[PDB]
Amino acid sequence: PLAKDLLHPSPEEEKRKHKKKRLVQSPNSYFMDVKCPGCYKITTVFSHAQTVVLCVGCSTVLCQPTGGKARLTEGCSFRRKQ
Amino acid sequence: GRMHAPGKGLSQSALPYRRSVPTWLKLTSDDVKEQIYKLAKKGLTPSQIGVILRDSHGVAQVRFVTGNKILRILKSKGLAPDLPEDLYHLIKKAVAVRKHLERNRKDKDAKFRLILIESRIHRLARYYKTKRVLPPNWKYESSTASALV
Amino acid sequence: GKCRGLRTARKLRSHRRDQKWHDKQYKKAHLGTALKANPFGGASHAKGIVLEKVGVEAKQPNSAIRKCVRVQLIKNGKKITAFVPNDGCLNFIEENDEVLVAGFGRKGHAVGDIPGVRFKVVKVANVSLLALYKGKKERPR
Amino acid sequence: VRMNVLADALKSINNAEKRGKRQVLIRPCSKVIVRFLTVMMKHGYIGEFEIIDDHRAGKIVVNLTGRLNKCGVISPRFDVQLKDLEKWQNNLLPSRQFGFIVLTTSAGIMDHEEARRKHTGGKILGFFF
RNA sequence: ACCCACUCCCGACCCGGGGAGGUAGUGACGAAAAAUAACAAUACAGGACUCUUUCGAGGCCCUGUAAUUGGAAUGAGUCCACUUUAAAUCCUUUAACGAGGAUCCAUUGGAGGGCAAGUCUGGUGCCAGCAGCCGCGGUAAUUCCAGCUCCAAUAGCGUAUAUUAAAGUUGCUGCAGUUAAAAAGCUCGUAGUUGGAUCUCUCUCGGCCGAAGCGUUUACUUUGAAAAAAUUAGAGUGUUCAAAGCAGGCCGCCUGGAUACCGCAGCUAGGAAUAAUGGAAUAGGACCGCGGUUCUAUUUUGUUGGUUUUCGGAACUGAGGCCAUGAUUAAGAGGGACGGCCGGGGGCAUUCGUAUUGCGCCGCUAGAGGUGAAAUUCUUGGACCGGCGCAAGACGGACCAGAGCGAAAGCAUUUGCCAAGAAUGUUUUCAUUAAUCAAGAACGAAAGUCGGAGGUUCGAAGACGAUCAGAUACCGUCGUAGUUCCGACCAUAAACGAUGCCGACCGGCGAUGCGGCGGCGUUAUUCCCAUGACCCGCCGGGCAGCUUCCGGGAAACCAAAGUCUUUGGGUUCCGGGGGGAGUAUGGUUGCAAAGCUGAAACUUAAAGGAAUUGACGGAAGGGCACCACC
Ligand SMILES: [Mg+2]
Ligand SMILES: [Mg+2]
Ligand SMILES: [Mg+2]
Ligand SMILES: [Mg+2]
Ligand SMILES: [Mg+2]
Ligand SMILES: [Mg+2]
Ligand SMILES: [Mg+2]
Ligand SMILES: [Mg+2]
Ligand SMILES: [Mg+2]
Ligand SMILES: [Mg+2]
Ligand SMILES: [Mg+2]
Ligand SMILES: [Mg+2]
Ligand SMILES: [Mg+2]
Ligand SMILES: [Mg+2]
Ligand SMILES: [Mg+2]
Ligand SMILES: [Mg+2]
Ligand SMILES: [Mg+2]
Ligand SMILES: [Mg+2]
Ligand SMILES: [Mg+2]
Ligand SMILES: [Mg+2]
Ligand SMILES: [Mg+2]
Ligand SMILES: [Mg+2]
Ligand SMILES: [Mg+2]
Ligand SMILES: [Mg+2]
Ligand SMILES: [Mg+2]
Ligand SMILES: [Mg+2]
Ligand SMILES: [Mg+2]
Ligand SMILES: [Mg+2]
Ligand SMILES: [Mg+2]
Ligand SMILES: [Mg+2]
Ligand SMILES: [Mg+2]
Ligand SMILES: [Mg+2]
Ligand SMILES: [Mg+2]
Ligand SMILES: [Mg+2]
Ligand SMILES: [Mg+2]
Ligand SMILES: [Mg+2]
Ligand SMILES: [Mg+2]
Ligand SMILES: [Mg+2]
Ligand SMILES: [Mg+2]
Ligand SMILES: [Mg+2]
Ligand SMILES: [Mg+2]
Ligand SMILES: [Mg+2]
Ligand SMILES: [Mg+2]
Ligand SMILES: [Mg+2]
Ligand SMILES: [Mg+2]
Ligand SMILES: [Mg+2]
Ligand SMILES: [Mg+2]
Repeated sequence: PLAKDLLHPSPEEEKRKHKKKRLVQSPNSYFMDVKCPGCYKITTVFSHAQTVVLCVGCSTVLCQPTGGKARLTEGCSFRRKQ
Repeated sequence: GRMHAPGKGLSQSALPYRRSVPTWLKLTSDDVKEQIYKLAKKGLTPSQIGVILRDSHGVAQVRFVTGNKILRILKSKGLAPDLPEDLYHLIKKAVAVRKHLERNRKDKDAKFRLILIESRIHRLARYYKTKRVLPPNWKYESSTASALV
Repeated sequence: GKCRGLRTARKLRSHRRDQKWHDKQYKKAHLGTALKANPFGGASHAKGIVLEKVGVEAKQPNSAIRKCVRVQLIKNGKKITAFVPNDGCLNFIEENDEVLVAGFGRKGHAVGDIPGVRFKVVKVANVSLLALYKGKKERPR
Repeated sequence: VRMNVLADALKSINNAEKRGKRQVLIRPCSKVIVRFLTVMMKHGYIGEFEIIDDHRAGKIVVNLTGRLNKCGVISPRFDVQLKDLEKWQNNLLPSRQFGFIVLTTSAGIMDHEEARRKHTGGKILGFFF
């Protein structure tokens, strides 16, 4: 305590903190590139998706809504964007 | 804290610092606008439009891409709700609780919650009157509440 | 807490006067019942006619007989018990004689031993009790 | 709800100084807050501070030197004329040798001595010593 | 009472009149000045100062019994004369007289504390009395009645009453509400109060200025003007000083009769931080030019005359160009969406569980019940007990926790339906929509009141039996209203965290409930990802707990009851010594019971809160003794 630099927070404890309580608020979510097991072409998906994302180029269900992060279908791969 | 509940929760979205469109986003402002228009024709409120665009089409903030908010976009072209969506949802909730109450006369929690919902409706309606969104003679009536929704 | 805004003057003033009514002295002075009930009628002194000499028991911790007189005020006819201060001074007072009475010292409240007595005799037959007590003047005939 | 952000900032810095901490973070920030912190700067009571630009409202990280006894706000922001300034500083300041009353006049935000020099009254904001 | 002499007024008026006014009289309302002695010599209690060795000396300086001396100085009085004045009086000026107890004699209140000054003497003896308060007095009274002495103010000083300060005990500055008096039972809600970031003067007229607008309007701040005198502050000025007055000063002159202040509102001109308010989002936009539509004032023009245009002015306007054409941010503010959950939250229906009571049958039966002991009470017209069934109502044990839910009262068998809800998640949406709340509303334990239905258990009242000196009680038997459901009233609780709500900051630690985010490794499984059950952390909102020299507090204690004389984040209610009294009265609500609002007379020096020692206890633990026991 006492002499603790609030100007230069450490990255680990900055991620440790709540998203709204950081020096500058940074959301915890991200955008994923989801690849279906059979379809050759990728889809952009929100991590905390609240809707049943359907394959635009097929009938496969890509993710299911949950309390927090959306659950990807088994086999459907994903890569973090940016 | 909550307006009508004792709870004091801290749960909301945290928009990022960067207001620039991400490079991977290949959608143009016009494409986003047409997607918004057809989603509105499907019968969705601006909230649902934003959720669908964020979930499936990979746009973070429509205002961030098109330089303009969703409701303004809908009102600009013409197809916008007669009364604001939050007021509409409040009226719908009040109608539902009233319908439940008229048959369950013994329910006293429902009466209390209904009064809370009416207070919220009145506050919102008075605010919208002061901003000229609603006509000054617009008033909430239980008899015509179901008609409005 | 109290209101502190720039436009709260009326609230502060109204609250202050309403709460002022809860003060014992302020209510006594401004309600008007105390002045009506006061036998002197707000005067410092009064004049009365001696009705009878009476002896009042002192309060319990000390035993004594306080020599007082029943007087009838001229200005309103109210009857009062007044204390005759010094010793032998009761012998200076007769029946049906003019007496000038003052307060006892605490604003209509009983003083010391004597119970329910708030007046003391100052003059008897237009001559001061102190002058009679000290032999400076004698009782008129 | 939160009103008068200046009061919250001054309370935060006062509590941090009572606790002996070397830096304090204040949020939300404001131009009134920055001007008050700068008049506290020029008299050596606070030290260097830095503004963090969150796109909603900035934060201020304030370095603290142990020279600050009290800093507070006066609400409501009463209008002060030149005649009554003496009474105000007699009430608020601990001495005539040190301490400052801060006020907004049309000339800006400044301590009572500068307001006397410029012959301008205004509205009282707070005090520090 | 005297007078129009002064200040002024009236009249026809230089002339008359004026109880206006002036002058005296009374006058301790109150304010200013100011006597009641000073000195010298002695003699000393004497003292300091001084040398000496103690005396002494030290005769320098001071004080006092000085009923010791001594002359000096005076005005209080008496009183000529002036002076004063309209006439006088007073004061001032001056003759004469006028002081040793200088008797030419200071009083009013006190002497335990508060509060300055006698536990000296005599008298009284809880009497008389004193004493604002605490108290003093019952035979040695520091308190009464007196003598002596002493002290406070002093030509004044006591007393009663109003009022101010003391009173931060009305609190704007600046008080309090856990336990001392105090936060509404809970929530909603109009008015009120308060409210998050954000935005760095010119075109025309007249002689470069003077003019004109208008920059949205202000509030605020500074200036200027206008604002009776007296009073207040204050400059000058020796009234002999002073309170006063506005006078006065120099050898005819010289010089005053200032200045400040005067809320608020109303005028005035600068400043533009702060704080409100507006300016384009049906473009009911700005600027340039255009074009139109209409009406109209005058140019025409030595003149006349003639004359409709032109020009000028407007309103109504339609196409254009141009604006970088016009929307700040999305609050660790707030609504509203959306997702997976979660919970004794609520309503309707349904279902189950024993138990209790009663009934039918069967068995053996003489007791069974109750209590400290009994009795009242049911019993061979089978009581109690055991077994098999039936019914009626009530209630949901153990699981059940310093766990959960609800605004609070309150909420626990299964299942279904119905509408709700917090938290968490969120790069959704609106965009200030908010906080607290007179008026006005919803809910509100139990008891109680009107109707129905039902009435198992328990049970106010009541009838008995016990106990007791007595028992209208505590214990026991029976038992009405009630207890249960529905529909209307009632709106009160120690409705309690005896602690308003919203927001910020200020220490640690381990748990726990819900949601989300990670991570080895065990389990359902036997293999697949799962998803559940554990385990190790993180975040957020909760019920709490321990700890701490955060800091507070009278302390108990409180991480809020902290961030308070270093006193101001917003806002509601509400207290002001104890009783009378939540009483009387009026109003209002209610069928009623009662609820809400709510005094005064009068009485009283304490009542009260925390904490410390003892004493006590029919509270719990130990220990000891043949004046205990074994
Ligand atoms: Mg609210
Ligand atoms: Mg005359
Ligand atoms: Mg005359
Ligand atoms: Mg007269
Ligand atoms: Mg005379
Ligand atoms: Mg007098
Ligand atoms: Mg005097
Ligand atoms: Mg004389
Ligand atoms: Mg004396
Ligand atoms: Mg004496
Ligand atoms: Mg005394
Ligand atoms: Mg003394
Ligand atoms: Mg006295
Ligand atoms: Mg005494
Ligand atoms: Mg007073
Ligand atoms: Mg004071
Ligand atoms: Mg007090
Ligand atoms: Mg209390
Ligand atoms: Mg409460
Ligand atoms: Mg309101
Ligand atoms: Mg603001
Ligand atoms: Mg004046
Ligand atoms: Mg003067
Ligand atoms: Mg003015
Ligand atoms: Mg937001
Ligand atoms: Mg027998
Ligand atoms: Mg049986
Ligand atoms: Mg059970
Ligand atoms: Mg009310
Ligand atoms: Mg009700
Ligand atoms: Mg009830
Ligand atoms: Mg009942
Ligand atoms: Mg009934
Ligand atoms: Mg019974
Ligand atoms: Mg009896
Ligand atoms: Mg009984
Ligand atoms: Mg009550
Ligand atoms: Mg209470
Ligand atoms: Mg969990
Ligand atoms: Mg995990
Ligand atoms: Mg937790
Ligand atoms: Mg305070
Ligand atoms: Mg309240
Ligand atoms: Mg009282
Ligand atoms: Mg009545
Ligand atoms: Mg009331
Ligand atoms: Mg105690």
